[PDB]
Amino acid sequence: RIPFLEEQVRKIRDGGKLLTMDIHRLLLNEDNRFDFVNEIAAEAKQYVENNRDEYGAKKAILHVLSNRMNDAGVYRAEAYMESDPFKPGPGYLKDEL
Amino acid sequence: CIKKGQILADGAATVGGELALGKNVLVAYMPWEGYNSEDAVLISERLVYEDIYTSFHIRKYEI
Amino acid sequence: NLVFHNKAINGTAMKRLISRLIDHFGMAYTSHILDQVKTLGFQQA
Repeated sequence: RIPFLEEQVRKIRDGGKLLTMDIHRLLLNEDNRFDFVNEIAAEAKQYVENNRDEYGAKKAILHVLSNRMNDAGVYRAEAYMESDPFKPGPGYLKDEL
Repeated sequence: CIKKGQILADGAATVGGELALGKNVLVAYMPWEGYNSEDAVLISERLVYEDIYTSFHIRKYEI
Repeated sequence: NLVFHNKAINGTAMKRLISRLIDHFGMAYTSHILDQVKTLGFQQA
């Protein structure tokens, strides 16, 4: 185990790079990319048609993708959504320079 | 006393009878954390709070 | 598993390496490697 990799790992998860890695795994199972884009789009539509009000800050496309990964054994949060543990209070915004 | 042709008042962008379109500032030429990549400049806040580069702009709207 | 280089890196050499890394590890890994090398380059400069 390399000794000091902690920050980089926190950041990869926090940044949203996890999603990028996932898209790649999933495309390693497919001959046509174009078809996979069409399959994911259809699933998202079914999800929004069935429960409309859940979505809006939770995005359907993200939900379809997280669900695929969790089925195959990698724990991912639902819709790749993470809270800010340290926000000062309501109505406060982080400056992500 | 004034002789004909001598200056009485100065206009904008002119000081003491010469054209003055800019200011003189302390500068260094070096790389800084990527803020200067390609052609970009990093500047101090002094310029903002001492008003070195402030300009007035007037527009007209008519009916 | 990488080579240890004891001679200088110029632009031709970086293109060859990015190419070689894309083939061995794939585009996802290479993107992270690239962001990290950028930071090191800006800092040293």
